[PDB]
Amino acid sequence: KFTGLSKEELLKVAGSPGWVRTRWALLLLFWLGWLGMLAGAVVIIVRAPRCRELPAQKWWHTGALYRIGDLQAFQGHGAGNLAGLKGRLDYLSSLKVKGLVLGPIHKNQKDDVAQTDLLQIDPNFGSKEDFDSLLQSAKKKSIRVILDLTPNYRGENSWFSTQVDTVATKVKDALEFWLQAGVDGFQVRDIENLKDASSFLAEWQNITKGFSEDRLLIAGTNSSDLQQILSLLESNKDLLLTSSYLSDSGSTGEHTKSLVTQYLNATGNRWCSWSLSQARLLTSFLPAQLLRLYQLMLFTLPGTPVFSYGDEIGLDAAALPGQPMEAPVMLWDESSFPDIPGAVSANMTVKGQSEDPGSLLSLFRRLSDQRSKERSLLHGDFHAFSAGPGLFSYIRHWDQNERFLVVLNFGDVGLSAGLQASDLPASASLPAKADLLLSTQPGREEGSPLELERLKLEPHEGLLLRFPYAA
Amino acid sequence: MQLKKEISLLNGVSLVVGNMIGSGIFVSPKGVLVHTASYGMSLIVWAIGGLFSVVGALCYAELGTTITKSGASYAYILEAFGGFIAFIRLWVSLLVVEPTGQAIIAITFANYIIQPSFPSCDPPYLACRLLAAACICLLTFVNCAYVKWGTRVQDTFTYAKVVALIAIIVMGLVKLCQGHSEHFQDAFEGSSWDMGNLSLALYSALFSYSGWDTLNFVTEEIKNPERNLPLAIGISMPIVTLIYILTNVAYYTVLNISDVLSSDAVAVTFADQTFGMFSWTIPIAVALSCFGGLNASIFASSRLFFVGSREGHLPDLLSMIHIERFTPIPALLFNCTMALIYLIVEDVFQLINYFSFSYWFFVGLSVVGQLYLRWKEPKRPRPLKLSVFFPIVFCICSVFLVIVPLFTDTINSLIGIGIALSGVPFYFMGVYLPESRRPLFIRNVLAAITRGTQQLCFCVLTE
Ligand SMILES: CC(C)C[C@H](N)C(=O)O
Repeated sequence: KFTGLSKEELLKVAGSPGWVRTRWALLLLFWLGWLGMLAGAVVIIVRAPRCRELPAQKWWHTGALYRIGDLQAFQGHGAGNLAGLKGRLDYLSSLKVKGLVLGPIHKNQKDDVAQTDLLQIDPNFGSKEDFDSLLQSAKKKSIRVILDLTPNYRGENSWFSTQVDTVATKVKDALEFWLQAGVDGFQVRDIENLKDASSFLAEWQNITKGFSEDRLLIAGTNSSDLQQILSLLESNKDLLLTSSYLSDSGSTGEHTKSLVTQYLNATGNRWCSWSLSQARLLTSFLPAQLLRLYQLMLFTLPGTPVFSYGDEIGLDAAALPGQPMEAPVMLWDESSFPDIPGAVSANMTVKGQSEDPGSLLSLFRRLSDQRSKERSLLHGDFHAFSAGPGLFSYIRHWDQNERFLVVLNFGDVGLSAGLQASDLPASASLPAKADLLLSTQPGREEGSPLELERLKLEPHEGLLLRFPYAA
Repeated sequence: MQLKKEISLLNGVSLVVGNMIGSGIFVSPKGVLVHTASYGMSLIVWAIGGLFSVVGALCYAELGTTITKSGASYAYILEAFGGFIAFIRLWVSLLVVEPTGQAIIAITFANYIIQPSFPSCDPPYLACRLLAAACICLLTFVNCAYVKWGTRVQDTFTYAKVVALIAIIVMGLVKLCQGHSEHFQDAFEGSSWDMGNLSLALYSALFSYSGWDTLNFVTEEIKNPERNLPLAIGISMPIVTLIYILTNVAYYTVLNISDVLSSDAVAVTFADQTFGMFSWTIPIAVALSCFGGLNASIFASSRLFFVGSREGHLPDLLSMIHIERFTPIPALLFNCTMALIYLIVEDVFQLINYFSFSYWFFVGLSVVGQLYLRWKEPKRPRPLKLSVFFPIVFCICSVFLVIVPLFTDTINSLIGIGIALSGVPFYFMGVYLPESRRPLFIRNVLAAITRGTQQLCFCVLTE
């Protein structure tokens, strides 16, 4: 019923000094409080830690690489065919490959050193025009192609000779030729068999860096002693060297740990390459119940994981008969191999494994994605702490993004996964509870928060416990 | 003590544009692209969404010039489909639709003003909430002082955001003419022509144009609404469609799909790529865009609550006006207070899922109310009358847009209906029940505090 105050009446009641003083005071107080809120905001910002710089990566520092022995044995066809890859580029992208290593597509006849020229492509594989078309299609999907420059891939040695190095001059001018063609790097193998190596490596590295900043050279040797490696990695440090250093059958949990940590301590945590061998597949040394172990290991160490073709399905050249083990055939479908039908099963192809969530190729795709998108895995720091008898475990933490933790057992026995470090840095303080992403063998669920003290570990189990940023 | 009809055409163009183009184009233009897997098909779905929203905007021009009352979905629903229904609309937009919009725009402004100092990491939390609260307080003051101040702020910051988008478009199209034409060679390849993907493309390109009726909330203040309202909507639709499509062409030209689909703020990545230095101009441009959007939202919400209380659904008090200034001071203070409460909730960015079914339900209900009024009383004086084509196609489209978020994500839309319906007790027990029957204590204290705040704020209700 009050109907508030009339306009004129209001003007009459508003004459009291109390109300005008209250109005002036409230305006003063509002402005004071707003300025104090700004001051608090700016103070809190200044009392906040500036955070680290991006290490300005290249392309290959991201994701994986993908080797290819023979192009004809790839698609499952007897006709080498760059056009045939047009239907495989997709597949490579399905495996989310950050790079590629074509086989040696140059002409190679026999031990003749002059007749083998690296400037023309073998007609059985294609021509120049479809080659450049492959380059353009790859660049449209961001798959940069490295060309294999080992001269004699149809002989005992790659150089046609252990001693003579005019093939090195052939390498030099082939560099500029194919770089004007559009290749994104080069790779040579059998380095232990080439004499006066370090000089050639230095010169090729220098000219390759002179052409651009993002052109890469990869050397490959079958050495197994840390001393030869360290001697080869003395002059230039952009050299990515693939060796047989990690290939250990026993590979006890404290054996792999020792090997990896010594390899890293020898170089002060620089960049490197992680692969078991130069041209052999993973299964050439391991049983079938450890492939997931290694495929989880090599996708998390600080380096570029080099894979040979066929290891995203667990292809084994010992179960499939009637084929040279160095050049198997990819089992696209059950009929991709025409000879001896029925020998192929559903778990041995790509289609039968695409929809299986607990398959092997699904593990590959998940791991490749998590390694090609998360910063803590791209350039993060590496720290491995001691654990149980036969365990390998480390952490990946960059600055403030989602940390990553892996638990790895190189044992056929079940162990209690006790994680006792007491040496982790302040920004990498291990919490008591973290989530989970996936495991090698089934038995648990994703998204479930697990407490990080009483972890049960079955034989051959790998975990991806993830804990976010904190103090 | 009338509300000055100061609103101008220009000022109207500025409200519609500067409220449409927010951060829906700067930091998340990857709604169409992800469900389309190609480039050309994404541009095409952009254009189609633009066409459908243009038709909707002409439908609202027709309504707004037929009724000529503020509220813009509440006056029409009321005059056409009732006051309880009108009260459901007012209750949902009082409780969850407006305060969350303003809180989130202020928070994003805060996020993007200090980003150049924290480029890779996460900026702190206390500082973000403090800058958001400071922004809301400043704008509610600027708008409680005068109305020409609100319009000068709107003009300035719409000019700023549009000139920044022109910078992006011209630099993109100067890249596309440097001979590259690189990503645009084998377009359309790999598209997903499934129905279950074109539907989601259309839905995500129809959420990108929401806000095409922020000029109807102030119809009672425009100079002469019969000429300045439809001309303002017709002049502010194609500008926004063209800028959206051209900016998308710029993005797709400079970057590729592998990161545009995985980038957290596409404009910032673009700036890091092309502008060698000056990678800090685009974050500040996003901050200005957010500030302007927040100002227009404060404008519209204050006027809506004003009308609501003028109808009796709210306290009798929010219908006041300042004596010497003619600005709805209590309404603006109420809106500011609600937004400054909702800033206190951690992780508000979820609440934009609880009303994505309500909002389009109400827009579609207003359109079908236009159809009902076209049938029932066809002899009102209509200054411009459109063919029933446009209400037809847009009521169809509204059926589509309410049917998408019910099939999927049903529990969220259901709890939304729960919130929206949580207001009927107040109606049935205090509003629909007539005067002089309510308990006298509540009326006494209401009038007492009414006189208190009235004398405190110098406001007598409309003459
Ligand atoms: C509702 C508006 C503030 C949002 C704006 N129309 C956008 O496209 O993001």
